[PDB]
Amino acid sequence: KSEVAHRFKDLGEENFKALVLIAFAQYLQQCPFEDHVKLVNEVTEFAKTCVADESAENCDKSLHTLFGDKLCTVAADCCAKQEPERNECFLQHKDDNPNLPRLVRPEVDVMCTAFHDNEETFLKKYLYEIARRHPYFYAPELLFFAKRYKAAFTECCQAADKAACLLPKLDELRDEGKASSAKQRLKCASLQKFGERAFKAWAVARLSQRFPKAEFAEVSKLVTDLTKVHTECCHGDLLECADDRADLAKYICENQDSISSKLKECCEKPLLEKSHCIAEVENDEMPADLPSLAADFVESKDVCKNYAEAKDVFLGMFLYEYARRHPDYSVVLLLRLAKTYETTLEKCCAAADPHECYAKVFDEFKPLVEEPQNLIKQNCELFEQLGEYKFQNALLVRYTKKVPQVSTPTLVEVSRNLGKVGSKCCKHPEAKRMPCAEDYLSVVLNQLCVLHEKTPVSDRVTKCCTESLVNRRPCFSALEVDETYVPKEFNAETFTFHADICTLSEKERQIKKQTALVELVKHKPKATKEQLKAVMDDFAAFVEKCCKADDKETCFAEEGKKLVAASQAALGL
Amino acid sequence: EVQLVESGGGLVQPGNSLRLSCAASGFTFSSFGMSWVRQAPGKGLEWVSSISGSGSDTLYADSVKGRFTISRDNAKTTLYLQMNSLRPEDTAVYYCTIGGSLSRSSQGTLVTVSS
Repeated sequence: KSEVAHRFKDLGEENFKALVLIAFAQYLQQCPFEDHVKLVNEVTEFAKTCVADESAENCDKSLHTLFGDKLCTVAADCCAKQEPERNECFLQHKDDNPNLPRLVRPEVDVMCTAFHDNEETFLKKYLYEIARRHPYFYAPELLFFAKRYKAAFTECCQAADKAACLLPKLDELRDEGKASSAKQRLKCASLQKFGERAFKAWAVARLSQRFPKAEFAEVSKLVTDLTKVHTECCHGDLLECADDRADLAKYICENQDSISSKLKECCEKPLLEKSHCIAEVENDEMPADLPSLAADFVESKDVCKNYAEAKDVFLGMFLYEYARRHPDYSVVLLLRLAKTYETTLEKCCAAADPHECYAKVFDEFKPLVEEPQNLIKQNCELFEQLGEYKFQNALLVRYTKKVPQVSTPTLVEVSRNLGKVGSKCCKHPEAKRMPCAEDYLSVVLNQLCVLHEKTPVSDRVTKCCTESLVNRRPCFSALEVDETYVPKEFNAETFTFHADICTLSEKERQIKKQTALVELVKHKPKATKEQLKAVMDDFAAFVEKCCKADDKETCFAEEGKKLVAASQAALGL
Repeated sequence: EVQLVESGGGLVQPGNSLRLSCAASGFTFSSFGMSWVRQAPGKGLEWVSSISGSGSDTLYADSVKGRFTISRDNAKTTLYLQMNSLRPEDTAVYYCTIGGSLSRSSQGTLVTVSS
């Protein structure tokens, strides 16, 4: 009868209340904390009337009806529309890059005091600020981040040196939050732009790598249940997402013998810890001496009959069989092989002799496997030579030349994120490097696709982003220097810095230099790597020299003019 | 589920003709190459004929070349075998299969050619 009562009962007042706060923050990102807290309290007092009496008026209503009505008391176009169009309108208006105050943390003393004086308000502000900045944040994991954010303050505010305890933990959580957010953003883009089949294929590959001793039918069941969880979360159905996620963790832990040997310690833990643990669990050991796929998938004359019975189940079995054997392959690689196999059956199963045209399909896989292997090898060697910062600069120039229509702040941000692949993957042995590197790259290029989507100025970004989810990385890699781009005019201010540059962090100084490098390339897209290296070396040299001087403002002014002069000397006005 | 139903078999004299039908259900018939195979008593199975999904491409075993014609009606989701100048050696259960599968997945239809 009452859905609001059902969810309230299933999750309990605390997680119900946290999940409604997250929903409202993700839908109305510009709305004040105080206003959301009130809407949550009102809905929550209502839900309890529905728990106590299921036939109580408006307890029969859908969650979307109840939640949109409350949101609409404070909201715009979307409040004129009715369900289901209203919810769709809200989803459509989620802002990936909200124009919001850049959030600064006070002294540790201030923070610890606030935590003691107003614990509940302090933890609710955390949920609110994270959710409005990251409107696709996986709501159940955000409950876990909040739990760990609380443990950080509880421990570190007792400590002898608080700042020493607390700051490295807020930095780990902040960094892991951005990783969790980027990953969830890609799951939602898959569902919303490429459909449930795209996500199901991703899930079959990933779960098959993790749970290789699981039977295909077990893996299919988990894929069904996991697909339902992410469909609900990405559609703003947060109460049912968290509910259904808690149910999947329960199922998995009660069937460890059908799934994995690695779950025992995860399935001891409390609900939020357990769900997180299962999600990040290590790949099980492969069943020993699994046979070659050739017999049932390329040499059998029954391939098309088997395809005909159930296209998606047969392609599922192929993906499962391939993925469980290759923990050492990227999930996008496995999806590229299955998609190749599929296009091969679509052509070949219509032939008088299907076996003759599909017999060499495994030959088609060799170059598909080698291309990522050679990309990682090649970029890890550059990484080892250059180091992170200079590796980022190399990728900056590369991508500014591919897609020079893209905004400077977007090129700098995406290129810095691209360059972090080096540190996060190149240290791994070559049996872990491909999934580390290439699935991370898929997450970062999705960031490019979503930052560019609202005002899609680069046709080649749009093509690479829309043509094929699974081909995105190769598509970007293959992009040539854009010969059609008309160079932009150069503002002299690009190379004109001020004294306070000396007061910024190493990271901010690099971003200033990376910003200038992009503005150079956009002005002189034919400029050599050697010519750009000279200019950038002079830049570094000028900032070090000027930050040492007594008259810093003077030094920067003069050296700016020198650099512009030298620049124009080497590459032109 | 894929369903294949053969008919048109019979007991016939050498030099007579028979037309076999295969009613296919549960898949996009037109997307799939189709086959006839036969099982004679005391013999290995024998591939007879294959036809592309369009009906444009046609293959035959040497044992039936010049006598049998494979064809299909995509609209009626039906495969045909026109068997002329039948011979004692042609005696077998005939079954249609998808895409050159050799295994019988159907009731089939008995053709007996009696001297």
